[PDB]
Amino acid sequence: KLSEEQQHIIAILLDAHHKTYDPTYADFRDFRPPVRMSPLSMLPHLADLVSYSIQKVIGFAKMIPGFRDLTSDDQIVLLKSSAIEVIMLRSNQSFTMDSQDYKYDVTDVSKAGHTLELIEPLIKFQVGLKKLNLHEEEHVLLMAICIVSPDRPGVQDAKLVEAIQDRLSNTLQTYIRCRHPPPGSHQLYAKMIQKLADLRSLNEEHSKQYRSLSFQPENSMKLTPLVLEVFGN
Amino acid sequence: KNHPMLMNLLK
Ligand SMILES: CCCC[C@@H]1CC[C@]2(C)[C@@H]([C@H](C)CCCC(C)(C)O)CC[C@H]2/C1=C/C=C1C[C@@H](O)C[C@H](O)C1
Repeated sequence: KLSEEQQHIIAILLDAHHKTYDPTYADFRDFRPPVRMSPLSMLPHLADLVSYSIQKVIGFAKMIPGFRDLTSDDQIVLLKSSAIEVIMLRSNQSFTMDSQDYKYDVTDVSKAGHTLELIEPLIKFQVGLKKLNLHEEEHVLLMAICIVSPDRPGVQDAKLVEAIQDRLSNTLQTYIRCRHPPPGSHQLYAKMIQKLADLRSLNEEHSKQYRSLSFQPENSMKLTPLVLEVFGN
Repeated sequence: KNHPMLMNLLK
């Protein structure tokens, strides 16, 4: 009941994700090292992690079917507003409900200049998302749907974005119906869209604490140019 | 603002 186009879309997103997510963490070595001893001691490392992750999210976004049809401006607006959300999403793959250096916990994030106001709901998110035990097919569709959202502020051709997203949305809904067996499939789509809603709230809180954090020039100094451009300066 | 780096990475 999955059309050939929908199977095409899944194959494309799977490969796109495989080409942008290295589970071996080979590149983490090139980041400024994590410091655990420590005010904002993890900021340099996590900033590089996030900067790296933005690059990977962009590479993924470009391979989303239809994304190349949007204008340069709309591509920018979608990536700027969704970046942190897709990084939180993709990070679920490394999250465990149970390396050692690149295994991050609450205190690490706290040492990057954030409070429990963000960290608590972020952990709730990760646990709740993990619980869904999504197929990888569903995981990559959710990231793409997150990126191509009509309602992002600054979108010009919202009708086009929405049309590109509906195609991705219909592919997910059909995949679940045809490929994800119950009970695991029970209301799975609704629960995935709720995760996207959770992500909007996580996005807003991160934005707040990022403004506070990056207000001090001595902390802004510890960020990267890409982070400053995408998250703001 | 302008986003040269983001612009460049999006091709
Ligand atoms: C509970 C999930 C793991 C937590 C881990 C550490 C804290 C991070 C960087 C979160 C912070 C709120 C972001 C700090 C960014 C800053 C610019 C300092 O505000 C975002 C995603 C989180 C994280 C992401 C992890 C990864 C590892 C791996 O899954 C690849 C991903 O692209 C990035």
